[PDB]
Amino acid sequence: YLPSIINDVKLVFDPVELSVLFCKFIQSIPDNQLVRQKLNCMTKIVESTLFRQSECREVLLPLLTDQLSGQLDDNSNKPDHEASSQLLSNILEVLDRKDVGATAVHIQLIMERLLRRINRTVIGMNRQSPHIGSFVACMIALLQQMDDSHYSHYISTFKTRQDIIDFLMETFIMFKDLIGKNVYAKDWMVMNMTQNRVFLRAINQFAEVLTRFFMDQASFELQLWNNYFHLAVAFLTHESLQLETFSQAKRNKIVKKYGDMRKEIGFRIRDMWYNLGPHKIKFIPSMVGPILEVTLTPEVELRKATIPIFFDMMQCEFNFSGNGNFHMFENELITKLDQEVEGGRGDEQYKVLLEKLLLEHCRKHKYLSSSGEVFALLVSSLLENLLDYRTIIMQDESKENRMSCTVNVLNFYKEKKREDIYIRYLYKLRDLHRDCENYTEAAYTLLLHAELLQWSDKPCVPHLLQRDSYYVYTQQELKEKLYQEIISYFDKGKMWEKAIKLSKELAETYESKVFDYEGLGNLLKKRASFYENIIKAMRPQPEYFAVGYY
Amino acid sequence: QTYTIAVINALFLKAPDERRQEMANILAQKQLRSIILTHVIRAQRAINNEMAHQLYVLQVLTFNLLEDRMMTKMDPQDQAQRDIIFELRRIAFDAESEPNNSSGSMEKRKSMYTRDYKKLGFINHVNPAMDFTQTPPGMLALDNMLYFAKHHQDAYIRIVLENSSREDKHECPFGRSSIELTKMLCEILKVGELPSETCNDFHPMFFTHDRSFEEFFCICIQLLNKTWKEMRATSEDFNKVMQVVKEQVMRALTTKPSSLDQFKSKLQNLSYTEILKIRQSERMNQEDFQSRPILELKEKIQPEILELIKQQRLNRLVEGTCFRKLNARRRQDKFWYCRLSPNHKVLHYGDLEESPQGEVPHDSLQDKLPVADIKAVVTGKDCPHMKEKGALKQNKEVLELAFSILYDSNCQLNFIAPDKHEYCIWTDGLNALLGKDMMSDLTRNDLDTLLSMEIKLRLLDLENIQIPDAPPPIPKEPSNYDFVYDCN
Amino acid sequence: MARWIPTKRQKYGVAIYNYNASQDVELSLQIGDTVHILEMYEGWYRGYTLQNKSKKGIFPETYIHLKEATVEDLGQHETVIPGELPLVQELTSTLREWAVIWRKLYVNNKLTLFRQLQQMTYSLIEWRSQILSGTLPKDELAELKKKVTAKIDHGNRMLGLDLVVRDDNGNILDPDETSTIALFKAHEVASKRIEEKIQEEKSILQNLDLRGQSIFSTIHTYGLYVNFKNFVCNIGEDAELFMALYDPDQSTFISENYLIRWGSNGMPK
Repeated sequence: YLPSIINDVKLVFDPVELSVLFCKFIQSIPDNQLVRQKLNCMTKIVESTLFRQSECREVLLPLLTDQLSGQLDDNSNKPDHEASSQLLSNILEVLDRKDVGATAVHIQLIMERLLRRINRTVIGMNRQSPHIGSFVACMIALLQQMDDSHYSHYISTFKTRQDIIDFLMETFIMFKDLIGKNVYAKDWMVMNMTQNRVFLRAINQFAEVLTRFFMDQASFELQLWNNYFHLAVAFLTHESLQLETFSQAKRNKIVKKYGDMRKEIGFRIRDMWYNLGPHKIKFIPSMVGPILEVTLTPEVELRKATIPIFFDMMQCEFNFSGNGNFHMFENELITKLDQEVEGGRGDEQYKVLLEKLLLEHCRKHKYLSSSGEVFALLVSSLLENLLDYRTIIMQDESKENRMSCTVNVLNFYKEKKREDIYIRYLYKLRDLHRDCENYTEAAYTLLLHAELLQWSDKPCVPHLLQRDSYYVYTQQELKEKLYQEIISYFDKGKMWEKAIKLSKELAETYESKVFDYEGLGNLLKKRASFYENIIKAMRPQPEYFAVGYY
Repeated sequence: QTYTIAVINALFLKAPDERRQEMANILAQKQLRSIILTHVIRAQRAINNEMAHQLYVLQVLTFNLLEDRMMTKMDPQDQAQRDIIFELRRIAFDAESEPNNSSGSMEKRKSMYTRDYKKLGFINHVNPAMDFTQTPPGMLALDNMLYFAKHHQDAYIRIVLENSSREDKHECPFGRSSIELTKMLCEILKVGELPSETCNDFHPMFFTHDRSFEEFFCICIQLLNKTWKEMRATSEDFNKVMQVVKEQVMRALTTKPSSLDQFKSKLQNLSYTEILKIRQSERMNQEDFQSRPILELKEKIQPEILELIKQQRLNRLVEGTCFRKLNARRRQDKFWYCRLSPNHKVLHYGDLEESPQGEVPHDSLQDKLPVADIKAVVTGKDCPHMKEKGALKQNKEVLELAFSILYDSNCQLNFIAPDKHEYCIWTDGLNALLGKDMMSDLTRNDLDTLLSMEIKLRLLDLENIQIPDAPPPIPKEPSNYDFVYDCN
Repeated sequence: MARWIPTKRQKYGVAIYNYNASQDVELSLQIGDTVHILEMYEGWYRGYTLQNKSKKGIFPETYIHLKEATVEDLGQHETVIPGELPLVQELTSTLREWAVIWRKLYVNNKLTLFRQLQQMTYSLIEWRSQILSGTLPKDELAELKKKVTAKIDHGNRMLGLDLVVRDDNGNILDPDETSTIALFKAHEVASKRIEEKIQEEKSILQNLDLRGQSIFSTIHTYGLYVNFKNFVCNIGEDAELFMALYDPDQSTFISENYLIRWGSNGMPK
């Protein structure tokens, strides 16, 4: 009840004197006592006579900052969290009201003693049990209420370069934690986009500070862009045209009140990367993967602005394809396109605009452009194949057409010798046949997969593995596993000659390569059983009908 | 329990009815009602469709055990019944009737008849027992009022003295209310009717008492007095008012409560709005269309919304329900289904064991209907398979569950449904399947609201304004055909 | 078609009824359409429909309906009671979106919650109508506004639709980047309204004793309604009616009586 008098005390007293008197009082609390209650006291204070800011701000906010900073890490503060959040809430709420006077510097101080502080605090509050949203609020309010002037003033101007880089570690990792697994129930579209707005602005400011202090001029210690670009992309990867579509005006809503963030985010990305200059070669195999999800956003503008970035990175790699090629880009490029476009996110006009831009790039530069031209043809083919594939996939359910198209693209990949997605679709096929309950053809697919593998005791490649199960896996272990289910299929396929043949080679491989005689016996006695089935069982003869298409 | 209860039904099938009452008394002395209540009326496993049949048929057993004693006529010359009603309306009218007319004269009896039936709406007081010769129900109305005089005496005498103030046409005839209500509720229940094996809906709210329908009638006659005072209706519309009221009581019954107390709640709940609520909620369409502007535009909306209705029925049928196989009373699986292919040019149908998951998508037993070739829907009786019914094999309600689309150009796809709204569903589904007009009562039932919704949302711009049918005069377009500021 | 004079006043109008298809961009358009009449002319004004701000039509002033409206709630005063024009205009917008979504709530054969949507829809149109009858005093409008926000957020919840803000006078007026903390406060208190609303819907969904408890627990100023019609008895003298209150338990009485001169034959003196 002591603060409950201050508003009328001021009316008959020196407000500064009252303020410092309360300061002298409260500062004297033995820290082992009555924490949350003294915080409530500070709240009841900060509500009132802080409207009379211009005289008591400079003498309380120091003190209040001190108490909160002490509250920062006392290792038992879990109930203190809610109360301290109330304090931050109320101080910022009063500081942002427009009838308070010049407060920029006082913010600046609150900033200077609590930014990384509450940032670390929420970095502790990562468990989704407490009132996370309160501190997330206080965070965003701190960083939007403040000004770029303040960052540049001293937040950019903290202590030693290594320390500030560690601080940046902290900020970017915790952001990337924020963009994923939003702490708000996603129903708070207002609040969610506000948070996106403020985070975007903060990231802009950090873009300037990175540019300022971490170019080739600071040739040293230049990895952070990993974290940066990853943050940018993960941010960029929601609030997409479907979401704004959900009303005609929903689009118009997010546009009018906010614009479409993606454009400026991508623009910052692209010119950040341009300014990166002579070191992009350190990024291609990594960062090609991210930049497609921006490349593939259903809009037109930033897509048109973005497409050239692939060309820029590949021709920079041409500066390193003076020795060799740029394949050590296009391989993973293609791979990423495969995953994403099969995910269901491409467009045909995407490839059209692609064609236009890539052709611009080719018809600018010399002979490497001819190479890139034929590779652009490869990319085209790739696209329209995936496009037709997808458009058929989820509509007819005609397993015949599904098999037909997937094997079309499998054949194409075979021609383009991309064994990896080859295998991917081969396993898609085994599942497709399983759901069709067709066994001979499923076995046949399994074979043509297996026949890539050889009988060398060297586990040459893990890339050939599907990512389901792997330990050391000398190739023969996988080959014999494959054969186990293959012969299982040929059994349940009720066709045997190929089965007994595969038994022949599996048996010889056992006997003269691994000497696992139990397996020898098992498979050979099963082969004998298959022989007797051949004789005893009946074989119906399927009839062959010729089907023209016209 | 299905087996044993159906055996009990069998004991009730071909026994002399007096020995039906003897064995009914045996059941009551064991109180089979309550023991069945605690065991299987508390069973929460897959309660048999044969339980559906058993509950219905046991209700019918009770019902006919009342029927065989009610169809006969209580003679209006029964001096025994003269004494019976004498003491009954003693304990009823003993507030207007002295306790002395127990020792009194038949002359005071006739005077009490005339006064208490000019206050309870009877036209004759020299032969008062004339209204006792129409069964439904006859005597059981007197049994009703007996048992009410035994138990509900407070509200009983309250009825007796509350009818004692209105001598205009707002007076309610307890005798005539009783006869009317009892016979027509008998008809709504179809009390004591022949075995209908397709009746799989039942009345647990009366599996919980022995005089359940008696006390039901009294609680609903308090409902009656409430309803009379709801409209303040005269006795000229006595038949009109109470027919409407029992329409509402049918609504309350059809809400299907499974407890007596919940239906008492419903006796409270049915407001005078319910008397008019939906029966006039079908009319907002016609007030909308009485003026042209709603009327004159709506006629282009239907293809959108009729398409919606038909295609919604289609989407229902794509999964589809499981019909019943004809006369599989000899322990054959009745619930056969028919799947509507997402292609909708073929059907997938057959009979299996009961599937609480609905239909199992599989290439069914016989798996075809050429939608193009198959043409004619024999809507109900027109099925040649059941065209031979006389009146006993099929009656005039199964064809509202049964019909066929032809098939093979020779044979019928005989149909059955658990109920009739989904009969409407399947009908208009197959109906749309040919590009031909919708013939479900629910179709013309639900266009209104959805059409009403579209028009009301379309008129969100036209509030507190007036328009006539006559359009305003039309100015002319001058020949400066390009803009100052061009398009876009 | 030339001679185009613009003014922001006209950018928002509607039509009287169906049009005619005499010319090309003059087709028999719909009855009520907020159209973009950007520019004005002698005989026919421009029009860019709600459904396409770019689709063209030169419609006549005569067939412009009673709407020269604008985004200005002040000018024509066909925005009769400004400030509540917001609430009603987003009221209309949300009703349109509700109708759209439940239109495809058929295969969501949720006829239960579908029909509650229709109930809320009728309730909403009649509520808005009463608001358009804005002759009412201020407290009624306040309480109506509060329960309107309630029903809107209700629907958006079960419909899986976004939350609105700004408890008072507009449901939206926050976006002004007023205060992220105030924004959080509004969001949290409204969300609490949301879960408490779901649980009070389940409360009021089966039995309705708790509503009696609540309504009789807010304010406790009660009186006893002696809904007397007739006295069923006869004493012969001026029998005098004295009601009163007594606790069977506290062994003490509560209120005081009232004399009623009832007559000597069960009639009133």
